Amino acid sequence: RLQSLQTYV
Amino acid sequence: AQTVTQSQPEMSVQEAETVTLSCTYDTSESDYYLFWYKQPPSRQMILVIRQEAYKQQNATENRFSVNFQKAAKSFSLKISDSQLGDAAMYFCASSGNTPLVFGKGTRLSVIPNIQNPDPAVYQLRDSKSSDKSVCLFTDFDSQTNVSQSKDSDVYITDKCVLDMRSMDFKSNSAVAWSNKFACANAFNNSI
Amino acid sequence: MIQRTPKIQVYSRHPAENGKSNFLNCYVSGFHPSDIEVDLLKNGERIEKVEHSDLSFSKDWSFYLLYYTEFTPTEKDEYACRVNHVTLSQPKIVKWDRDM
Amino acid sequence: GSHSMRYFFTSVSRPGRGEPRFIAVGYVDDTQFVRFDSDAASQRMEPRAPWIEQEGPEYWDGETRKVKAHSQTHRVDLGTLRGYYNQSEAGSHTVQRMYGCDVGSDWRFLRGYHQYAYDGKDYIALKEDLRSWTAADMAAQTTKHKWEAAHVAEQLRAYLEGTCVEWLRRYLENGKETLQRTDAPKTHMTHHAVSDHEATLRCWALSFYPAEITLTWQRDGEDQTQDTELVETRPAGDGTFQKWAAVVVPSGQEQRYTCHVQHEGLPKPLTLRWE
Amino acid sequence: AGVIQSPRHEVTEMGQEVTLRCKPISGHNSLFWYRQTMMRGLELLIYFNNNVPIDDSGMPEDRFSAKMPNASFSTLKIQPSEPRDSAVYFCASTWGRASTDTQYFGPGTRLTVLEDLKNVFPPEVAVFEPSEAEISHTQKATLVCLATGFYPDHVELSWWVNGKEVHSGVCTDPQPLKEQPALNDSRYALSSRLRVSATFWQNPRNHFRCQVQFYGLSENDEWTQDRAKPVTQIVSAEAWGRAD
Repeated sequence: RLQSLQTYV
Repeated sequence: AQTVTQSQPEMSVQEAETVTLSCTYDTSESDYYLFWYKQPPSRQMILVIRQEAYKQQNATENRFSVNFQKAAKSFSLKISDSQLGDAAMYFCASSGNTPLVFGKGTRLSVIPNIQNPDPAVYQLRDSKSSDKSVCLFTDFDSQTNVSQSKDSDVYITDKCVLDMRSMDFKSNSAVAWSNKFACANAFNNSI
Repeated sequence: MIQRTPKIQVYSRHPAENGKSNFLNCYVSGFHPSDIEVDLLKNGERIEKVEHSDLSFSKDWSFYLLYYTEFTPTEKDEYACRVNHVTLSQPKIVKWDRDM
Repeated sequence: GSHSMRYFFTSVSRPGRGEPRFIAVGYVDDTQFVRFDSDAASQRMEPRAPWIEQEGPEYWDGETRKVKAHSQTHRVDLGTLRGYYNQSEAGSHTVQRMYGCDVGSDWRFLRGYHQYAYDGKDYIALKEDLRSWTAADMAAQTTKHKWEAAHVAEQLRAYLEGTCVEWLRRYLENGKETLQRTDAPKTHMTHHAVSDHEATLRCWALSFYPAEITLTWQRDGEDQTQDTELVETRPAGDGTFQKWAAVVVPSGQEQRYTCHVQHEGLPKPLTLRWE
Repeated sequence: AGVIQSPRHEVTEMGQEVTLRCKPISGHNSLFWYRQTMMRGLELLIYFNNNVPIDDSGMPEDRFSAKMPNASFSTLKIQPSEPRDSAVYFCASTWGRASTDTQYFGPGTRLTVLEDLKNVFPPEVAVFEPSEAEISHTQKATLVCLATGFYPDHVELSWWVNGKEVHSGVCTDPQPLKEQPALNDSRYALSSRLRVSATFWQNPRNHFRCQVQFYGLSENDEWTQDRAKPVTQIVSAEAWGRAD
């Protein structure tokens, strides 16, 4: 199950 | 897979009393954020509370506290010493696959506590013409229900609480008007 | 930019039995960037129905892939793997060897 | 045994030939179980193991929603990083991300990790404590400050210590027959005369799981790396692995040499000789 | 210095084109589009990070589109407009470092798509001076402003004392009412009270203006009815203080 959080560099 | 539930669509609190706005949510994540948003009739959305689901502590913002029960998936908003400015729509929200998902919303109506009821009806006249005129029903306490115009040619608005902030005074008022009608029997049915 | 040459291992899924059906594997690993072209040869011909696995990588961030197809080895059939990658002067061909 | 779940992201820009390709792969131990490929037709998170197929349609809907969004964030990252490094828009560049959780044999949280790479080298990574960041160069310091303001480390930590481990336990039960087995290696030794006088003893290990094995060569009961070839462990293609070791020996000296095999599937380490 | 939305209200005839517009907070790298109805609530339409659409699963099947040409603005375009599209369309921006960044919302753009414009009416406005019986009994003075016979419900009522907009002591109806409640296309009426102290209203130099911003047709809309074109306009009524 993936992490839902989106992170941008 | 990610839903927010606000079951009571209408809530009422007496001025200065405290009110709890319930919210439950559904998620299968352990990293998420919970939010409470407030929407006045201005329609501008503004953030009230933020709860990071990893932080165990119930986030508080002055009068605004939150009852975060991670186990029960509940996130109720407590508003203590409610004020007229708190009358708005409150939206529960959660982070997830969609950055923000909103609940249906609850409309909190704040009942003004009239300190000295003093019901009266007055006649005001137009400032351009002197033929047209309106009737003002004002200063009644909050449990009064104004009634719509069963007279067809007449219009009666609902009650409207205004705040004279620098006199610490608050009043309810409704308005009536007609074509070419007396004010004493204009709110004849409101009783 | 870091550039990493691939390591090529051609082999079979099971011990080779002449006439018995098997799977021919070409395992390219430790390469970077990920652009890579891999074919499986049967006597110099590109076997056309060859599947592959999904791109992953290791701790040094280099990539690895498995290319496999159905084959039935014999004694004189020659199988091989052709690999092309930006780090090579020209396509490297590694012959299949049932002892390896 | 101890277990782990790991996700791998790879985005490759291709200027002038369309949107960047995004590949996402999911792993429990050495078993790949999910996949997403931005060029593939389905545009869905697809199963790559049978035990994951018993997840319902809402699971596959949510994994597809997350991985489709993650493909785009990394598409953005390629452009962001290109600017950080003053790079032309002509070159192909690569973005890589890897995170996951280790559990002990009591199946409770042991270790978490979350690493980012740009162009095959370190960019930014979480430290073992899951609280601070290791920024590789100075461009990564920009991202470090961005992610410290958003409190990103505390959010990854919440996933790794929570959702990551708890779904790894569910996968280990959903596929107990596949994921909890240990397959002891099928070992044999081959002899290949290549010279008039010299020979190769090759020591095989086949069809084992997990991939962790040790093959060492001994001469007269003494360890020897001189004149030995070791190949890196490779997949057979059926969920098992292979590895072999070879040594070059003079003829008539073959039976001085013993091969040794260590694998958790074996009650005792195997010894092999030429016979 | 907030999320700017262009314009506040917008009234369009069906079949026409609609282009909502939004400017994020300067520095913000992420921008979200929402629409609000009271049937479905607040629904995400599309959001962008660095001008790249991250998700558009919430966008309608066929007449909706969105671009973010540069960090400074994004447009949402409906083509062709339909009455079912009537809603408030909100824009929000975040810093764009994580999907949990707090979202900063704009004032919204209320869009109304009518079947035709033949029933659009500007408001008439009148100010009514306080009853002196009220002044004698309460030492307070309630003015009243009536906004009459407008359609659709696209009015913005403000009070203006001596050139400065006043919110304190003001009360405007949350809902209009129908002048002919039997009709669906019936025009609307809206009232508002402003209560000052008696001495303030008794000052002959105090100036009270009731201003009603109405949003109607552009001059690009066509019009062939036997009355003034109901264009976007302001209608005011006023009154001064009275010593006696």
